[PDB]
Amino acid sequence: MSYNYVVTAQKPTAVNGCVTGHFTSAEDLNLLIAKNTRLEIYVVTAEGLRPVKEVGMYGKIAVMELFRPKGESKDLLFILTAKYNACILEYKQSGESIDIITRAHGNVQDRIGRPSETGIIGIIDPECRMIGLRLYDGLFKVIPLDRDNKELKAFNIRLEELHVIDVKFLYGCQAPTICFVYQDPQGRHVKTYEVSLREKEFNKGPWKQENVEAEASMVIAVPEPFGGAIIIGQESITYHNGDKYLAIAPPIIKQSTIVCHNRVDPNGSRYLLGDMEGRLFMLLLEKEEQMDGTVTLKDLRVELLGETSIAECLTYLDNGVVFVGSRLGDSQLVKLNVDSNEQGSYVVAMETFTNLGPIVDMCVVDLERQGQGQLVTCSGAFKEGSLRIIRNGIGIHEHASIDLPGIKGLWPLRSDPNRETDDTLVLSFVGQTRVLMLNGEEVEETELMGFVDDQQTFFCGNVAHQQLIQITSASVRLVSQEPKALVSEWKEPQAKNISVASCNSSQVVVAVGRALYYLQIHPQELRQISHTEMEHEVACLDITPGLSPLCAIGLWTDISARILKLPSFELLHKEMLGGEIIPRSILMTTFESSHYLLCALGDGALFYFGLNIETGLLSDRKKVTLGTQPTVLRTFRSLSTTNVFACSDRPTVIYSSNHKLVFSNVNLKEVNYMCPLNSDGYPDSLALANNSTLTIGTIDEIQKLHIRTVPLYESPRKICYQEVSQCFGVLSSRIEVQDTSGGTTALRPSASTQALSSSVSSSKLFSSSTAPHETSFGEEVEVHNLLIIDQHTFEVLHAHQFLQNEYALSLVSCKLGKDPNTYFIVGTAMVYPEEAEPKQGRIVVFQYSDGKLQTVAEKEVKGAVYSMVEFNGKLLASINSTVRLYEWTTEKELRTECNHYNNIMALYLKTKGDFILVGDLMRSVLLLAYKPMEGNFEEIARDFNPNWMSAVEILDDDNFLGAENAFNLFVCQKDSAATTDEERQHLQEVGLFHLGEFVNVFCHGSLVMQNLGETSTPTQGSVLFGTVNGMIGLVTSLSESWYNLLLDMQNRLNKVIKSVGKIEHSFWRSFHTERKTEPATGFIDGDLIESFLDISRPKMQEVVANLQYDDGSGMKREATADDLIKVVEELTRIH
Amino acid sequence: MEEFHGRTLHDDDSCQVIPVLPQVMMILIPGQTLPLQLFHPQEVSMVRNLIQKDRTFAVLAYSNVQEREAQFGTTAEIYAYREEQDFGIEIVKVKAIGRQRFKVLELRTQSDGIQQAKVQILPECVLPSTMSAVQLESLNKCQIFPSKPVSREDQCSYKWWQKYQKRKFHCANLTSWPRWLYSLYDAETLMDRIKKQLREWDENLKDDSLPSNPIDFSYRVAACLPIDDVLRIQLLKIGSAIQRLRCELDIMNKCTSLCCKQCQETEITTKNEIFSLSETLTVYKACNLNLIGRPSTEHSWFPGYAWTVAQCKICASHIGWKFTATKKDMSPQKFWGLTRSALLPTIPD
Ligand SMILES: [Zn+2]
Repeated sequence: MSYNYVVTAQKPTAVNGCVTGHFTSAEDLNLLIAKNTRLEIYVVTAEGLRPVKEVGMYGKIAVMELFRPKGESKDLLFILTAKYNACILEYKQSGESIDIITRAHGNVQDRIGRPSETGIIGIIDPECRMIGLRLYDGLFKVIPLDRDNKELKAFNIRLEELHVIDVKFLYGCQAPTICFVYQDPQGRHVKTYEVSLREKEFNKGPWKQENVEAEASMVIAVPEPFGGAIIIGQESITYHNGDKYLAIAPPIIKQSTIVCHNRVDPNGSRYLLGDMEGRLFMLLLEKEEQMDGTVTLKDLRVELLGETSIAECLTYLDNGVVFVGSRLGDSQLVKLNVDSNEQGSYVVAMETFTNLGPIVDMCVVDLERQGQGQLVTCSGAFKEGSLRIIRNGIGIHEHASIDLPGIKGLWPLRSDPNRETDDTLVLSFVGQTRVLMLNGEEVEETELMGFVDDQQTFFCGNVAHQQLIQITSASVRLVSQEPKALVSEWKEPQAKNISVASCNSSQVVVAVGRALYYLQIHPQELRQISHTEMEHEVACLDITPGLSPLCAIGLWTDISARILKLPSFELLHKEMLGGEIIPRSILMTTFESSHYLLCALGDGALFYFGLNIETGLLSDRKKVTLGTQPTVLRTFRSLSTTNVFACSDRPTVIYSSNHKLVFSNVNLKEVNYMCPLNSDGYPDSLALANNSTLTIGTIDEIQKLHIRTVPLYESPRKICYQEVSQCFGVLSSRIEVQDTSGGTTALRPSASTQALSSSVSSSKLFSSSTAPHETSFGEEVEVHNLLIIDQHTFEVLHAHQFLQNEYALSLVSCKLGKDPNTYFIVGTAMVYPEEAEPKQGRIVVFQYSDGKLQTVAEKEVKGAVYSMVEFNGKLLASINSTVRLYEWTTEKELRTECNHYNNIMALYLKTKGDFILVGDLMRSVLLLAYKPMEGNFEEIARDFNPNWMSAVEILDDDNFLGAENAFNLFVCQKDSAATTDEERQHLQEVGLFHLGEFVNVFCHGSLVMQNLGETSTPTQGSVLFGTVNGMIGLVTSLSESWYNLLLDMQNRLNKVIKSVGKIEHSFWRSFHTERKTEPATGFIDGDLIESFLDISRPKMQEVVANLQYDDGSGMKREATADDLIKVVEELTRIH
Repeated sequence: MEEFHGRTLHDDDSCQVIPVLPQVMMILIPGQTLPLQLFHPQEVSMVRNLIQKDRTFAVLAYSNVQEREAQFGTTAEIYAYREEQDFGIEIVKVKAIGRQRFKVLELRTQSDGIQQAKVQILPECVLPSTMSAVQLESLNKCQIFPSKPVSREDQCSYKWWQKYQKRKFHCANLTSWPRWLYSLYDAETLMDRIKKQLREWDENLKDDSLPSNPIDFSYRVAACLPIDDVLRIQLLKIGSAIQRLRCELDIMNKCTSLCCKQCQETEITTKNEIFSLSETLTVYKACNLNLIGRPSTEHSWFPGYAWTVAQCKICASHIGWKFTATKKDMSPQKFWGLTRSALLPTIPD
């Protein structure tokens, strides 16, 4: 009854665990990454990381460790979903079909038991005899590993020590022995148990218990020959081996707590340690005591390799290359060239993978195209906090502009000594041909000696062997290169008109009637050595070599594509291009990572095909609607390698990563013809000619999404776009250590202390107060700011620093009342640690004019201003629990108008028109309405349900979407048609989902060119949203019939598509809460529905047995297996 | 008394029908014992039948006593009951303990005399840690705490709780809200807030006088604090431990007016007037109090403050002492150190 459709427009980017081993093969060194529902498998190489396969699994990954049981060559993979969907995967490839088969699978959840506060822990016996799991406190779950254990039957083992911090298996033991540290009222101890599968219970450990630091955190097992375990805390690193005990208390690790570790040497002689704030120690083990052959330690020295990104999971590749993952920074590849020591730091960055997460807030901005929005997310945190700009498609930076009467063809011309620089541009009208020679920016037309004046030119190229050819409708005219005069002319034997012509370096073939003529270009001459007749008229042809192994021609009267040897009439193969229309153009190049051949039909489709080097023809049947008009394909040198420009109604640069092809739509309204432009004044340009005018310029990239980064070195909180001043406004928070003499010292030079005009707030309206607990030396204090950033240069123009012990929460940029200026309005909130609930707050109103941030008005409120919005020029702020509506007086001073007191904390404010939506963390969603006549608030509906709500958004006057606890989504709809007051006063719950990602903010708009061309709308909205991990989804409404059809198709897909780990889709998307779980309703999985185009045609055939995809008249239950594809393609266009 | 060892735990969201004793008319929060003695033969027979069947009773707290209509109630289980025939009248004394909250869907009067009502047992939903959703995989091991140091020597306990809030809510930097906000939704922090704020009104040792389970602690503090009946019903409406604790904080901060302990009406001071110049609460001003004796400054706890006895005007019982300045140029001139035990407090109305 909700009919929404949630789709992912960006894969999650936060890394939450990485591991290395031999997975894809018995000799490769693989790197596996959970990012986070997506497993990325790489192959380590001397140059970097080579991706192999992407795989989406129906679950959040929380355990990932490789093991090699006896007999197997390549290591398996054990994955434990956050929903407790265990599996044991295994890489399997047969030539091309790379598949992740599931050797065993099952569910390890228990009916009763509170999940441990320390979270899931998964460890594996070094001998690969069993797998340990600590899912619930005081219950150690063991999964035996055997060839006949397909259901993963696990038996619990009772643990007396409830509070277990970290547990790992030890090396060099007969029976599998575990070693863990547990918290008890006495302190923190370390205990060892011997696990026996026959008894199904623990036994006496190898060495008895001991005592460690009060804040010992993690256990790191040391392998043979050393044996034993090492326990590292906040102060010291202790090594235990029974009767052998080493303790070291270095003064380097005092600053921060070690959180993640790694091993580098196979024998454990060295280790990596990365602390919280983002520096990388390295633990070294001294094996200098070979007392009786066995190796024993003597020292436990520690070193420091410098600073990197904020580490969350290290991993060591070969030849001293470390992949420093990060849940909130940027994943890095640092080289441990420890023998260089350039400035005391040992690491040197090599790569930096983009990571949008965490996202705290965003907005939609019309930046360049004025028709498509762009997303500005406040990514990062701590010392990585930065702005990101997201846009759809590539862009071309124009260098020159010129207008022509509807150009219908263009081609570079060179009339100078060979220097790879083009000085002339040859245009082509419907019948006229203007040869414009412009060394600089000239527009005059000067026909060449061999160039005709008006002949409707079909080709204009630069031939080899010192020639310059210009083929027109009448005949091909050859002009010498150095003489620059017409020296040859080979008219058609029948003196007829040539329809299709192709120009190569040394060969030229034109189409005369239904026959094909081939002419070979000689020094200052042309000779024809081939002639043939085709069954039907040739719609188009293209021969791309010296000697072309084969040439392709499309049958206009047969709508079929065929290839044949270029210097003869020897056909090779043929295929039918659907029969809809004659092909418009055909081309073959290495744009699609292989020597593929592409043919474009007159209906706007583009059937991809794959050719070979000598002689090879395939089908590769795939009809993707690149446009709604005939498309001309041309390849430009200024690309990654070559790429292909598929000029059409929506021009797209046809890309293919390494084996899968996706059309990356360009940010242009329409393009009719294009050609590469290599000019001395504008190198690597691309002369694009539309139906109106022409222009040239270079392309940006070939990526689907471009993510510009603006580092700030400080965590941003909120953001807004002020249109009038054409600048942003963003808060921040920089951590500064308390000074010994009284004051604060900046930790690092950030973007708040490096602004142009940096002021400091001095309006001590609220002052005095109490702070008896003086901030001791070494304490951390947060200092807030308000940065002003220009849109098209991204440099902090102003940095207004707020008062001491003042916290800024809200931020809005809007005009108020009848005032014509636009003001920044920031609602801050005073705080001291002694008091829990803030009592004093400010509502300051800035105005950025002439490069200086000047305060306009000030207002003090007894409370904390949490969120603020705008009503028709009236500012609404929610102080503590109340809701206050302000009026902007003519004298520039806020004035309260009406109050409404709630028993909940008015913390989330989202509004449209008159309805006011209020909520809080406990998901106490509430509604209000503002009647202008009374000028007082009224309550329309309420909904209270205990749950950790995250964010809320208005989809319409009826639907109230919002995330909540356990990564879910929900939709609340008010029944305005209810008969009684009570029924209409309650918010019904209609939609439920398990997104699996913690949403942070919701914003209207879409990153698609919605400028015009609204040929109706299946989807009726777009609501972007970011998450902590990094994905940017899109929730859009749908019609009833469309929702029912998509639900039927989704239920049919689940019986066909094989999920990795065999996790049922209905179980993955089920609305999951710690206390209850019910199936998801009212939502359509965008990822699964759009996967309908990836499965092969036969699978689609079984999927579409019934009974829809047509209008109500008849309903065409057969659906023809193609009608649903048109439905899916429409749904893909929204993002 | 006939002891009972069984425990009753009805299924959540499962409708149950049981008669309600007409004698009970007050709000009984779960966990608070409400002994009652019934002399009516019909009531005694009904109690005996209930004890034989399931030892369960329903106490429907009517919103209006005259209307006798209850939209909410609590289910109680008899722990120990004694049937003593005193003076020829069947008298049964039972000390019962509350079991769970219930919502009265409909109330009907049985022919025998009792009232039969079908009530669905509302569930007690426990939320997980507010930071568990966005918790980091690396930082789980740091959640476990280095014991719980506590002592009167630590006094303020400022540094420990600052470390607690700073590192427990470390992951709050990834979410749009700051750590000091989630501290308002944390069970332990709220429990400390009640425990510290209660000790301002009594000298009970918070270590053992109150439970540690958030639900049990919330019920105990809700029963203990002085409050009217309508706000008791309002608290009973709340079904979440965190929400109930927040409501208790909201109510508690509105008790700005103190009063004589066994006197009710005579207000003695306002919370805003507490002048912590330098145990016993110090109030700058006072009202409805009369001085007693003479300023015998001998062995004065506050140097320069000649102390004189003070008492409630309406009772003449001692409520504190008036610390009069021993010098002309001494400030404050007069500080009233009212006794902590002697105060209610109460709402400002
Ligand atoms: Zn009194």
